[PDB]
Order: sequence, then structure tokens, then C-alpha cells
Amino acid sequence: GGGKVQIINKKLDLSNVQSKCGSKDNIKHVLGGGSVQIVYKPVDLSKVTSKCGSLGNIHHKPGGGQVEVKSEKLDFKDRVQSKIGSLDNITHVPGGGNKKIETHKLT
Amino acid sequence: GGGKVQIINKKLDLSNVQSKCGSKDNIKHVLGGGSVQIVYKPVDLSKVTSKCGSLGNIHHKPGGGQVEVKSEKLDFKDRVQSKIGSLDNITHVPGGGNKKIETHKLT
Amino acid sequence: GGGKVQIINKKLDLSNVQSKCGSKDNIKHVLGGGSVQIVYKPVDLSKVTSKCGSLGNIHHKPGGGQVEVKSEKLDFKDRVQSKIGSLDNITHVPGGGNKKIETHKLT
Repeated sequence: GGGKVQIINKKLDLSNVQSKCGSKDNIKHVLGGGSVQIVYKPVDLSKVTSKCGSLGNIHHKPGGGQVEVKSEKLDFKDRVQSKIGSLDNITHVPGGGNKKIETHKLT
Repeated sequence: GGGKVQIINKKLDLSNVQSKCGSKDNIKHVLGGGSVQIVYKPVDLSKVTSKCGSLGNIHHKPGGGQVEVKSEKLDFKDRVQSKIGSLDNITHVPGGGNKKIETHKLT
Repeated sequence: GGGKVQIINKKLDLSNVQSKCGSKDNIKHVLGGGSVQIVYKPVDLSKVTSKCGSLGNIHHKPGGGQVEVKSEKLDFKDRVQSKIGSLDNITHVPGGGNKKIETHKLT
């Protein structure tokens, strides 16, 4: 019907939508924003088997992982100006819905 | 019906949509934004078997991984200006919906 | 019906859409934005077998991987100006919907 003005400003957003879905529909394992996920799952299956013999000393000292994530600066110096004159629904106005705008910006 | 004005400003966004989906439809394993995912899953299956013999010392010291991710600066100095005069739905106006605009910007 | 104005400004975005999909339709393993994914999955299956003999010392010290990702600067100094005069739906106006615009920019 009437006039619309839509301004949308998004930065680091994440949406996940499931509309009118049937069966076993899924949205999994999503990272958005400045997100960080770290999965540290080393598996050690090293085996030492000795049978009917001599074995010396065992020094089982595996290294661990190092993981480093760094983020230094986020700055949102954002402006949204929206200057609208009018959204007027004039209806059934005999004799007139006349507009007069006068502007004098002197400097 | 009436006039529309749509301004959309997106930067680092992530959307995932499933509309009118049937069965076993999926959206998996998505990274957006300035996202970081680190999966550290080393598997060690190194085996030492000795049978009917001599074996010396064992020094099982595998190195670990190093992972480094760095991000230094995000700056959003963004402007959106939207200057609209009018979105007027004049209807059924005998005698007139006359507009007069007068602007005097003197400097 | 009425006039439309659509301005879209996107930078580093990621969309994934599944509309009217049937069965087992999937969107997997997507990276967007300035995203970083690091999968560290070395597999060690090195084996040492000795039978009916002598073996000395074992020094199993494999090196780990090094992974380095660096990003230095993101700057969004972006402008969107949208200057629209009018989106007027005049209808059923006997005698006239006359417009008069007068502009005097003196400097």
C-alpha cells in the first residue's frame, strides 16, 4: 500500500534458517563472526611388544601441539544517515492536499 | 503498491537457508566472517615388535605440530547516506495534489 | 506497482541456499570471508619388526609440521550515497498533480 524505506546494515552476522522443512534436514558445524574453534584430539596408539627376549628402557615422551590464534583490533566507526521528507498517504481529498516547501540555508 | 527504497549494506556475513526442503538435506561445515578453525588430530600408530631376540633402548619422542593464525586490524569506517524527498501516495484528489519545492542554499 | 530503488553493497559475504530441494541434497565444506581452516592430521604407521636377532637403540623423533597464516589489515572506508527526488504514485487526480521544483545553489 504505502511507501516503504528499508535500510539494512549488517557487519559480522550469522543467520541459519530452516523454513517449511521436511525430515532430517539439518544445519551443522557453522562458524561465523570472527569465531575461533580449536579441536585438539591427538590419538596415540603407539605400542611396544616384547616376547621371549630382552628390551631396554623406554622413554615415551611425545611432544604436545601448540596452537595460537590472535586477533588485534575491531573498530566500528560506522554511520547511517537516513533523511526522508514525507511518506504521506493522501486519499479522498477534494480541494487538494497541496504541499509547499520553502528552505533558505544561508551561511 | 507504493514506492519502495531498499538499501542493503553487508560486510562479513554468513547466511544459510533451507526453504521448502524435502528429506536429509543438509548444510554442513561452513566457515564465514573472519573465522578460524583448527583441527589438530594427529594419529600415532608406530609399533615396535621384538620376538626371540634382544632390543636396546627406545626413545619415542615425536615432535608436536605448531599452528599460528594471526589477524591484525579490522576497521569499519563506513557511511550510508540516503536522502529521499517523498514517497506520497496521492489518490482521489480532485482540484489537485500540487507540490511546490523552493530551495535557496546560499554560501 | 510503484517505483523501486534497490542498492545492494556486499563485501566479504557468504550465502548458502537450498530452495525446493528434494532428497540428500547438501552444501558441505564451504569457506568464505577471510576465513582460515587448518587441518593437522598426520598419520604415523612406521613399524620396526625384529625376529630371532639383535637390534640396537631406536630414536623415533619425527618432526612436527609448522603452519603459519597471517593477515595484516582490513579497512572499510566505504560510502553509499543515494539521493532520490520522489516516488509519488498520483492517481485519480482531476485538475492535476503538478510539480514545481526550484533550486538556487549560489556559492
